[PDB]
Amino acid sequence: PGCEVCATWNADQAPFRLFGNTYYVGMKGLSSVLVTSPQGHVLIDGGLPESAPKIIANIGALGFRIEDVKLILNSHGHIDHAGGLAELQRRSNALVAASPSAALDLASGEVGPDDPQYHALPKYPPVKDMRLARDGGQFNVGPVYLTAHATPGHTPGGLSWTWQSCDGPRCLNMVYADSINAVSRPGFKFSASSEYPNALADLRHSFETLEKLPCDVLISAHPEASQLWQRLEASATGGSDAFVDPQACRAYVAAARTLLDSRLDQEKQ
Ligand SMILES: [Zn+2]
Ligand SMILES: [Zn+2]
Ligand SMILES: [Zn+2]
Ligand SMILES: [Zn+2]
Repeated sequence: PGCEVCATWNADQAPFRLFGNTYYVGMKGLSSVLVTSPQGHVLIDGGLPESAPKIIANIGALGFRIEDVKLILNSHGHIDHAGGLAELQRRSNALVAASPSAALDLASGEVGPDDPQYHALPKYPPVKDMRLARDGGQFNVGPVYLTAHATPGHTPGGLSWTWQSCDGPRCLNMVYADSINAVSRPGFKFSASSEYPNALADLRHSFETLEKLPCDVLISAHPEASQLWQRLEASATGGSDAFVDPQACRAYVAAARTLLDSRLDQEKQ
């Protein structure tokens, strides 16, 4: 009874350092990112419910502990990013930060009628304790300071995150970009939803937001959308330079715009 899509998304990925105190601890098709400090760590996204043990194992393999995670951040409320959150919270006793809209999904373990994939995803374990992250909201664990950027469209509650990571004197701007791809259950119309009427305005404004972010190192919620595995392969002999590309967020938005244009053409004809 295996789901080939979930199986592919959740496939093992050996964890690795991206830049400075920023590490990848996710899976082949779903990102999770660890940002460390001696005062504890920040963890971004939780994958599917069955991703949580893999993320935890990956944190350990790097030489860190889930017990030292003091803040967990969410991108959006779909099961493939929020499903593992309840377990990660239990194992770390960390608070989870999410947008007001995503937090509604997390609290019930299922999305509402305004989600493009409402009625088309399984329920997942509800997240017990949360903090709301609004646009421009700043969060910290010791010296690592994260800023939330509202980037809805793929869901009404989409959030992207920025912070800086340093490898001594050189600092780079890190970006965890939420999904901004216009995909849905069949029959949903981004151009004509009565439950999510702001979908197009959201996507356009998110495109604007993401494309002008300071952006040295990009990790997308679905890693292949930022070519992470090509970049990782390059890093074997290339080093951290392989992950650095100041044009990455602009290219990410350009690709999403292209997808949206095609999608709107399909909805109209
Ligand atoms: Zn599935
Ligand atoms: Zn999603
Ligand atoms: Zn996803
Ligand atoms: Zn339905």
